[PDB]
Amino acid sequence: NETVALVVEATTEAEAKKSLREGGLVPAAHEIMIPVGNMILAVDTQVLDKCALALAASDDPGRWFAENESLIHSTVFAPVAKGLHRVYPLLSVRPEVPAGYEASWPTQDHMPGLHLVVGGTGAGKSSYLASQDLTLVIRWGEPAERFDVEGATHAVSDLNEALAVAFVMARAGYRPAIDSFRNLVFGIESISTALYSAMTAINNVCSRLGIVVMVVVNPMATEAKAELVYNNMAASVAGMTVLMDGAVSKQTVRTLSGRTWGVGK
Amino acid sequence: NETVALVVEATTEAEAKKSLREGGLVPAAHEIMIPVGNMILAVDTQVLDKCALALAASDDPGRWFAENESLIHSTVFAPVAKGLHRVYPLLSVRPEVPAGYEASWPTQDHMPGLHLVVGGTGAGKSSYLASQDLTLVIRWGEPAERFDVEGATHAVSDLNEALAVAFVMARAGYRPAIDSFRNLVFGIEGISTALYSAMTAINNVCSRLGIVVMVVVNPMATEAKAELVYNNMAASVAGMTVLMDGAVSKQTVRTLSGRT
Amino acid sequence: ETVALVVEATTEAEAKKSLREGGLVPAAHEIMIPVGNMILAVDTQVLDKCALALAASDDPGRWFAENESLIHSTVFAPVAKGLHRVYPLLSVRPEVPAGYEASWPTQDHMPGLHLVVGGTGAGKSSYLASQDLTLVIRWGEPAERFDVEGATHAVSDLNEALAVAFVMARAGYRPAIDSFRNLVFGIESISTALYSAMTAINNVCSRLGIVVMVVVNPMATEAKAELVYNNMAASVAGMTVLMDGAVSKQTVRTLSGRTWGVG
Amino acid sequence: PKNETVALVVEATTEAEAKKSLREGGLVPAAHEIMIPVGNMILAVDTQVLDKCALALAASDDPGRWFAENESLIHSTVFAPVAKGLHRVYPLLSVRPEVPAGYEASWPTQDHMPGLHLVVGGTGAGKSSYLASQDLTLVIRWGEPAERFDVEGATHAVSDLNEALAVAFVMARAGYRPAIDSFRNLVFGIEGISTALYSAMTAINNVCSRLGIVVMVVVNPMATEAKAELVYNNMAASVAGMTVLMDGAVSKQTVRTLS
Amino acid sequence: ETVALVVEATTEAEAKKSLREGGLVPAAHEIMIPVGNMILAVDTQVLDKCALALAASDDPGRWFAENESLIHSTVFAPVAKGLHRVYPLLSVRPEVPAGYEASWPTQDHMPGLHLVVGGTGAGKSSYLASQDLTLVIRWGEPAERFDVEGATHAVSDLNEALAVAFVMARAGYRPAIDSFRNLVFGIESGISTALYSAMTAINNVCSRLGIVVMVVVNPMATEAKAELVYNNMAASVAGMTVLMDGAVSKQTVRTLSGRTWGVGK
Amino acid sequence: ETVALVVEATTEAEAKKSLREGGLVPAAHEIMIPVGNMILAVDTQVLDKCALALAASDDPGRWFAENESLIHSTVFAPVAKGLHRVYPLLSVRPEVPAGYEASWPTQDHMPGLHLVVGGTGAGKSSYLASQDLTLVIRWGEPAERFDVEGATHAVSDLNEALAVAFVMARAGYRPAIDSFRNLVFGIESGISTALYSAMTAINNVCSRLGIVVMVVVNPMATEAKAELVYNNMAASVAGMTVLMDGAVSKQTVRTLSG
Repeated sequence: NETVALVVEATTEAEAKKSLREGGLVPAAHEIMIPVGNMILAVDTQVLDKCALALAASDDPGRWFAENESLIHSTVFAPVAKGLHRVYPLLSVRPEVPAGYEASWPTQDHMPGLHLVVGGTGAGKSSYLASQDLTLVIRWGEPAERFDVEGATHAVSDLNEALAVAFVMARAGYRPAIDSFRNLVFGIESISTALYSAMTAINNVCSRLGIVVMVVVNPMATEAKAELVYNNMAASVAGMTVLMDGAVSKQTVRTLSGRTWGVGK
Repeated sequence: NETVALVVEATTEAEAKKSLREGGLVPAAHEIMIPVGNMILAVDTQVLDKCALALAASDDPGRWFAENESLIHSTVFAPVAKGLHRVYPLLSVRPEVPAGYEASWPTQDHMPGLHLVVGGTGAGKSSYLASQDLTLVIRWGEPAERFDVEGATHAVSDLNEALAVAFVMARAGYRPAIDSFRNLVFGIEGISTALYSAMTAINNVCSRLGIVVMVVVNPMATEAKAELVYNNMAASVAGMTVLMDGAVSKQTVRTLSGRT
Repeated sequence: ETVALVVEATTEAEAKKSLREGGLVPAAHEIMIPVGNMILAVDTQVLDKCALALAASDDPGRWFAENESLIHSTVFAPVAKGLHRVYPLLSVRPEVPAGYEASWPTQDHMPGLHLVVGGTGAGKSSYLASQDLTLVIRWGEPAERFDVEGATHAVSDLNEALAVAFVMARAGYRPAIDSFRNLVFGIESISTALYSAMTAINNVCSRLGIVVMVVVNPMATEAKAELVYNNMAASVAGMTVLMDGAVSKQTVRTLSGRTWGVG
Repeated sequence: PKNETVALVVEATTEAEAKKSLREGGLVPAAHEIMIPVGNMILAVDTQVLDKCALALAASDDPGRWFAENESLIHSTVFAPVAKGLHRVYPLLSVRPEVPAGYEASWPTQDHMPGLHLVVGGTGAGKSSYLASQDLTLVIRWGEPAERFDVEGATHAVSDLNEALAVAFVMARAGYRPAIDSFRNLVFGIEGISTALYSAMTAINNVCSRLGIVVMVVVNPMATEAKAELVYNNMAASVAGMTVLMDGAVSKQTVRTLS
Repeated sequence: ETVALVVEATTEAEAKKSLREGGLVPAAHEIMIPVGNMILAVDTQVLDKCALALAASDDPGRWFAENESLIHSTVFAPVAKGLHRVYPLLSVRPEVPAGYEASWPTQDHMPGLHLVVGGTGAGKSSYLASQDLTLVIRWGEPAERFDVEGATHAVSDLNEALAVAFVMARAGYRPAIDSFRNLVFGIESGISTALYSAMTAINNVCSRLGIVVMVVVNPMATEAKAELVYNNMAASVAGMTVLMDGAVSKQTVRTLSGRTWGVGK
Repeated sequence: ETVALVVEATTEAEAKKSLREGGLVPAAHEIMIPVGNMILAVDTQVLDKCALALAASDDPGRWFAENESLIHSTVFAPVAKGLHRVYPLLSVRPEVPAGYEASWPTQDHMPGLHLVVGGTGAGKSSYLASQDLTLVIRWGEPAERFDVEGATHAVSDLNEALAVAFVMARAGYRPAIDSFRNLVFGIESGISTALYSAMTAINNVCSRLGIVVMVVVNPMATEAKAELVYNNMAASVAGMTVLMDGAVSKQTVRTLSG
């Protein structure tokens, strides 16, 4: 099979042992669960590898995503079965790196995971992305602007599509950025500590996949409370770059050999 | 004759695959989902264009409007299926612009989206609207005034109707405004962040439709935080005009040659 | 024709019926009133039957006690659960009947609510006595001498209170509600849901072309008191503020413009 | 039998069943049923059972013995209807402010409106002490730790709000003088104090008003002693009479009268 | 005669059965105990049966271990869901059995709870060693030396902590419970007022049973709010002892004849 | 045997079955573990089968690698929904098995948790490297160099973290969990008292099993409230080591000598 169950979930033990795609409660070997707030998502790494080969084969990345909505919705989806929260208590994603992983981008020996580009409104976050040699920017949760008609972009509607597009692109060897996680900052309630654990979750999926995804985050903190929040975000992900008035004031990165620190301002 | 499912929703995988209109969980090509707070509405762009074309092509567009209010209103509805929050997590609306879009109103090269007219009580908002040469003010969630009885006005009850009339009018080439988003401010909960993403969602529906809709918003903000609210609201929408004691005190707009 | 109380629509055919019958679609003579997380409905045809029957008798007070079953049919709470989803952020549309005229509470007073506001001891009873009311509808306040002696009708819930005021005002009589205390206490997180609830009730009055005077003690701090009063004023046709027995402030939306009285 | 028991679990699922009494599992009160909203709860008093009890007590040769023998019947005066749509059907429910014809009173003060008479104050203010002066028939003891008095006084101990209201209503209709010590579980159980406490007391006050009785009730609102005056004013704004105690003396008495 | 665990009344005839059988009406020998948003029940008929068996046993500690089943039948949580509606604002009624006498914990001590109160390190558990207790019931505390060498009985939940105390006291023994830490932590609403009503409820069951149960309680109050919290606690129970630096700094007890007070440093 | 995932007890006869089978009554070898509003269960028979196979194995290393799935199944979450009601305010019995003795982490250390506590940067992972551990179990932390090179086992949820720690320690090895970060974040209400009772619960399971498990906890407290928090945590567990600026600033331990 290749479709995702949307409304029929397991009611018997036999059904409960099937894959998340088929409405059961047990991930198949190629399914990875991604907890985000009170939601649970799943990535199917077989469909992901099939999409990554197809993408790298085509003569247009932007055009490929627009005409393959259906495989994108098989790549990352929200399992229908309701007992997942109970069966996997305090679920995270396990910190694990594929063998032979290498990276020169965003920085040398960058651990796979998330690289956050953070700062208040107007810090220069989008001007920062435009100098990182992205293949395209995945646009999510932000009001349409000039860049959306002129730049190398692909617009998405929900977190499944944002993650899926970033995953397929990076597995095909391209460089994605997501602009932005605004809806995750606003959507996760009761700043919430669940935001930090969602970021570790999404980080460690990129880590298991051997990729780095650049992600813009405006955390909506006070000056007073900006330092707290930035230290907690840093402790949650592979890399974080703080922007202030166009320039990097602070950077922290986990690498394959240790850690690197950046102080500007 | 194929109406909107109000109570029966998909129980099987095969029903789950149908359109939101029919009670499934998968948008049809012409359905756009609109997340507002914890609500999910849907615009049917085929019903939308049907209505907008009948309006823009009429010899008497005012009469066609009057005779088809119910049809116009059915353009936006609330899907019945319950798992939509799960299937489309942290839903927003795609930021994209139709090919060949151009605009002169409310300013030159205005990005499609919302244009917010903001301010506190008495700042002169209704006086600013009378100067924008609008076709129609859609009146929602405000107490009946003299305007509601003798102005170029159309009164609605809920958000479905308010967006529907704004969408149809603007697609038919007219200039609509909504007075006001009062019930979003009060109904969604120094103010609720869900208000900002609701405005981005509605902004991007307009952006996808290549239209501009002008909307009145009283954020009901203390004078301290009022500057920070207005900045958060500007970062959510295409354009915003602040009023302070009868005068335009600020205007920021994103355009097709760069955000002024 | 009776109001459905437990059986609601479970099929699309049933859902097309009126609110009275358990459906999700208002008949032409049904108007929905959103109040907090509640949705009520007024049946304008039952309202008009009641308003004619009440104008026939000589005793407005006695008619209401002997017809509890008709007013519970005038304003009721629909049983169907999906109304919140189907009518998102519901309000009531601001519209006016053709040929509406009013000399009371003020000249050309827009139809809607007239709020009489003030804290405890602010002069409320005195002010209603000066407005030549048919009778005061009493709701959610402790019984006092006035309930024994004065021209009153005592109700229990918000349906009854709106029903009685509606039938009275359409029958030409002149009602006041004392008070919206349970609406101030029952709608909270005071909640901005209180302001939209009064806009809703206000525009129901304007669609029926009536004015209903209503006592409200929003009961907030002096500091935040004037901010609350302005928000209430922005929600309704008219508002009168009492303090120390005297009218401190009045705002009225009129058939021409806006009236600002300040004492 | 079948005329006197309350639906505990089965509620109306048809329109014919919904039209029956609250006792029977329906959603429309009988002529003799008064709904009492307390917080998010809805109780009901059956005035017909209440008057059975009050008359048999007031007319008995030995009212003490009749009480002792009919406690379970007395307690069944107030109950909690089983039907779920009541909150929807009766939005923002209160109780009708209304006084029977020919009501007169001398206690607790001359011409005291029917309703609640609150005895309020902080921990140790002398509240239970002040009851000994009001020359009472019975103190109904609810939600308080057992003490001497619960062994040697004119007391009736109860477990829940139904029983407490039931005994106070029956006693006061029989012409006696009851007091509830106390509404502590009202204050705790209803979420500086909740406005729902104020509307609860108005509701219970207006039941007493409709029955032409006065019931004396002890209430410690647990207020900070900065905000206490504001609280005491809101409580007095909700009931017929209020008496505050500080350090063992009456420091304020406000009472609504038939004049 | 066993405890219904999952099947509750669905007919009126079933609803009139006892709490044990899944009904909504206590038998004559059943007392409901409301605790927070929970409702427990003691079966005084099974209680008396156990107190006779325990009294005729050599080893109290060893008897309790071999009788988990009789204990779970002595205090339990009824399965029927409508109890909160049927019994609004439920408490336990204050009444005292005929012919009740007490010399312990003090002379003429009212039946009820005797609270041993303090902050961390106050000497609470050392005070217990001087009250000359049959056995300490250990609940919700990390295991320590005393659990290996001491006269203890370890339990897991509030039912068995109350049951074991009830059976011991009714058989003439002296129970202390160390501690009510999980009430303080478990009961929500500077501490929750529902804690005070829970203590009154448990107090008055003890009262109705004609027993005294000693209970260690750390209310976790800021030193600001300590005298207020202690005063609310004192007003909720028969007796309370406050410890500071190993010594009794405050005491209050309701007796059969009046009130007693103690003041230390 | 296999664990009931979706079908729970509907009759009194089913309700009396084990937690594994969808019932509401623990078997003799099932210990319930309340953690926040969750209730887990450890099956000590599966636990001891796994521990024995590890401890008896010629190459314990490859037995672990080949049997991860089964080890993880040592701890599960019962499907029966009435557990909270039936076991009000659930904790774990404070008991110690007979003949328990311990040389590590300190001499005569009570069985239970040994918390390694501090703020970000305090030096905790470096203190783990000095404790002579068999395995660091990595849970809820972003992937690091350590997760590529070190003596490490990565897990996804609290069931797996507890199961690997229980099985390793029962087999005679020294496990540590890095870290309880998702307990701190996930059990909410300067922090929820529920975190403290969760640690006592897990602590007493370790006590009943006669083991010590070392756990890293960053409670994310303000500098002011820090000492108060650290005091509350030490009151909840067997042992606690506080780290500041790379060094051990405090260590309290409950002992058999006591």
